[PDB]
Amino acid sequence: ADTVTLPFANGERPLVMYPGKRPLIGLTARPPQLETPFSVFDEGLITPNDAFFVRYHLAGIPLEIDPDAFRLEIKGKVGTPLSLSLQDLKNDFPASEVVAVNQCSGNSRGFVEPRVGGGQLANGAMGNARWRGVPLKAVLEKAGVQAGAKQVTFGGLDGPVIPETPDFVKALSIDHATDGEVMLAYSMNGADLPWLNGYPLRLVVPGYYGTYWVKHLNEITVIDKEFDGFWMKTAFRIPDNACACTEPGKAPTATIPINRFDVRSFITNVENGASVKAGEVPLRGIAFDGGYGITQVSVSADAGKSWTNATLDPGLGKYSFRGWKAVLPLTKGDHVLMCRATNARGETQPMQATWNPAGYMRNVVEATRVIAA
Amino acid sequence: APLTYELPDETAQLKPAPQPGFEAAQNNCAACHSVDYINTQPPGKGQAFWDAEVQKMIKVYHAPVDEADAKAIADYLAKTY
Ligand code: HEC
Ligand code: MSS
Repeated sequence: ADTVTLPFANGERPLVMYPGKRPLIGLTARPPQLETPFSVFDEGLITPNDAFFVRYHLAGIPLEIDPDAFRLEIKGKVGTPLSLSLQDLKNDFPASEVVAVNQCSGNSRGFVEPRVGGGQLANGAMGNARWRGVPLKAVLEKAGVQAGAKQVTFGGLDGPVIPETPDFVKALSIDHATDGEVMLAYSMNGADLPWLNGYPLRLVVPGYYGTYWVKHLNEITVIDKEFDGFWMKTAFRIPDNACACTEPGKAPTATIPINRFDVRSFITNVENGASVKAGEVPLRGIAFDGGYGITQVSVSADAGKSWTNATLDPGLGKYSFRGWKAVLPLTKGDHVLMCRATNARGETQPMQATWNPAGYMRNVVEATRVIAA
Repeated sequence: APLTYELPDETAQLKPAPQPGFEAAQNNCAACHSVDYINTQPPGKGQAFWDAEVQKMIKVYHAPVDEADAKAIADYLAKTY
């Protein structure tokens, strides 16, 4: 019954209700792809489980799982292959926790100009949660990684409807996989993983785009070569340059797999055409990056002619959303508000949006017109 | 017992049109995924975009769609969406 319209062409979407979820923006049904209403991001720094976005590639998602029977298999170039129950993971290994943003490669694709094919998302394919589980490092150490290992592949319970369609399998470098931060998450915000967020176990890859965060994770293979599965070799490629970008309409000459997040920020308490009271106007929002730390968030009320430094909220960790607040004097009339974040290694946001064929990695300085009266 | 998850009923449908590619699309394009994938693509993208989408389904994802149907479908899509 209920619909919303996202602020780009062909933006109409159903509001849809899934078990364990509040109403969310329905993108596709088979498999489910659900985007989070932008308003949620102003409700607090941690995205609630019932609001968290959902993205899947293949229709054959699991719809019945016996948690007692579930096993995580660790195999390949390891001294001792492992078959681990959820009880084993919880009891036999120390637990780690991290507050980390998960964000889709193509979050904000709907705003890319010229428009490109793929998932037509507004900014709601991101969320921040407190993940708990076992560092992958500990499980791989138990198995015993062999010298010459180069990569680790990750596969889950989901599958293609037609077996010829490539299986969803991702890979990380061995040094990345064993870094101690890559996590086998069994808990999200103090609860078992919501079904569509990968019950009962998923990979969490802090500071990397969501494609690596394999859900319903049951198969881990240590390999002595580069993995050339479709979803690494062909999908999720970005231009192999600093801007990860090309001239509108042009293919890159060389590509690499998508990897770390770029710096993003948003004003969360106002939206286009919002009314504010002329005078001191309180603004707030979020910012995040690939895990280097947000150094500053600057705010403008004159379309970037001048900037005021926001006060950063106390942090929840380097991979988390970082809240910020600013109070700006707005004269009566229209004002174009902008926020721009920089991190501890000098990464920032461009004033003008760039482009790539897949519409990945958007991070342009966000503009929001408000009316002061 | 195991745990289970209940998905709501699928309701996504293609936009009707008199072109024969409408029925071909109904018969070939819902087998792997819901048709909301098509309904939500950017609007008025034109012939080359839809030609590429259809070809990708066939060559990359192995949609069992013959040459005549592939053209009817691409043509229907470029005219309708
Ligand atoms: C199984 C062999 C498929 C059939 C039959 C068709 N398509 Fe498909 N499609 C398939 C996959 C694995 C995906 C990616 C899904 C994901 O979430 O990543 C898609 C996606 C699309 C899209 C979205 C745009 C894109 O990613 O290219 C569109 C617009 C689309 N498919 C259209 C489409 C049409 C027109 C088909 C009949 C000719 C069709 N699909 C059939 C796999 C399969
Ligand atoms: N198994 C699996 N996993 C998985 C998948 C699929 O499909 N499957 N997807 C991806 C992606 S792609 Mo793009 O880059 S983002 C993303 C993510 C999401 O998450 P959530 O759903 O939970 O939100 O997931 C991840 N994981």
